[PDB]
Amino acid sequence: SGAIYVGNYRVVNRHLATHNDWANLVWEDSSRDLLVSSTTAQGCDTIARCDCQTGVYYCSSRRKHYPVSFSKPSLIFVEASEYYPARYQSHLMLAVGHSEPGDCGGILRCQHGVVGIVSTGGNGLVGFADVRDLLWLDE
Ligand SMILES: CSc1ccccc1CC(=O)N1CCC[C@H](C(N)=O)C1
Ligand SMILES: [Zn+2]
Repeated sequence: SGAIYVGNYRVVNRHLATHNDWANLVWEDSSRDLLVSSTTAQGCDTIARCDCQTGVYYCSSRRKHYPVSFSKPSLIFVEASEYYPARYQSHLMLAVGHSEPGDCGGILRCQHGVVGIVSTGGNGLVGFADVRDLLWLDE
């Protein structure tokens, strides 16, 4: 679990979106595992606008933040699950690090701000859905 709050927006994993998120939908993309919904309050998270490949992520399954080197956003094959069939997920960044299913939503941050959220994992790897290209989150 975990979301990003920026202005009148709530950014969550699409596979964890609530009824409220769907009834207040702004944008969703299954291929990126993202869903953005509207909020009545003003979000204060800053989105990074950069091409950093190092940062820190929050891991709920260890209650700890971990420093990571992560790849550039790209199409990565993700195995079938209760939420999606086996497919390529786009805008995905991989790092070597611990993750478990309940970890989805934890924020990845660099010195410039919020980079993306935990979305995949398996075998000592963690995958982050990038949000830096979503320039409309600030306007
Ligand atoms: C942190 S997720 C994790 C971690 C360790 C092991 C297994 C997982 C589950 C995982 O990778 N997925 C299930 C939820 C939907 C994800 C997707 N974006 O398609 C894929
Ligand atoms: Zn950065």
